[PDB]
Amino acid sequence: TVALTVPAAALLPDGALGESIVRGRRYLSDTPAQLPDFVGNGLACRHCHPGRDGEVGTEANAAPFVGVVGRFPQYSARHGRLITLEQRIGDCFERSLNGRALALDHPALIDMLAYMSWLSQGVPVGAVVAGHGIPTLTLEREPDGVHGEALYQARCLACHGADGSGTLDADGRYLFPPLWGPRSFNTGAGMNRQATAAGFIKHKMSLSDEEAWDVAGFVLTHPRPLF
Ligand code: HEC
Ligand code: HEC
Ligand SMILES: O=S([O-])[O-]
Repeated sequence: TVALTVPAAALLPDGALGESIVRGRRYLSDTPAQLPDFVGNGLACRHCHPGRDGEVGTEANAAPFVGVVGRFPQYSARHGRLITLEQRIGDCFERSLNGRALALDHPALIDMLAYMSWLSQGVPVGAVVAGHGIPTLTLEREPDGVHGEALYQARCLACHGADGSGTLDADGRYLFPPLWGPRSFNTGAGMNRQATAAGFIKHKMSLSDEEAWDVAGFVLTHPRPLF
């Protein structure tokens, strides 16, 4: 593997590419507001792909975009064939954002690609970046949603809400995003999978493996949009 490095925003190039990258960052950070025709819920890409200092997709073990462009095209079992990064992003819009895929030459899609390529600068094509993806967490027992509920009330509720509906900021963006219900990810999303949610929760928080497993279980007992 190669190390995860975040390029310096002050070294962004003048011109069309620099401008595109800046637009791309905003599409990823503010998706429902910027692309209402394509987003069906309250989630922005950054809600599962966080980054510090205004960037998106720069956190190890929270599916960073650093180095993602050199890993496509790649096989998808879902599609039964090779897919491009453009297509992967489309699946995210359809599942995680409960919406509609952007046309494969849509300027907003190309701006997102430009941003991801910027984050990937210096990464050799084919190389795997340390911290890529969301590492699954699987336990050898059923998740205990009763324990999970207690854990949720103690550790999660103050941000994500008694009803999982999250907390809106002053401008109507989710400060704390919804975990279930009609504004959350739909059943087709990767986050709807127990081991992926447990893994995400484990790495993005102070929780033991058993606690992340049980609280993920509790979260995923709830309704959400059907895909
Ligand atoms: C949580 C509900 C998510 C939201 C909202 C978005 N994404 Fe996502 N993404 C998510 C998971 C759990 C994964 C799998 C991680 C893994 O281990 O493979 C992904 C993956 C991607 C990828 C592929 C990453 C890789 O191959 O390394 C891309 C390019 C991606 N996601 C893009 C993306 C965009 C652009 C989003 C806003 C439209 C977006 N995702 C939202 C979980 C979630
Ligand atoms: C405020 C201090 C929070 C507490 C406590 C918890 N979460 Fe959270 N979560 C929070 C934010 C701001 C975000 C967006 C990503 C980011 O880090 O910037 C999240 C994201 C999630 C997600 C993915 C997004 C979604 O489904 O909407 C999940 C699945 C999630 N959080 C679960 C979760 C659980 C189970 C918690 C208790 C262990 C928990 N979070 C605490 C803010 C906060
Ligand atoms: O592509 S994910 O949202 O399943």
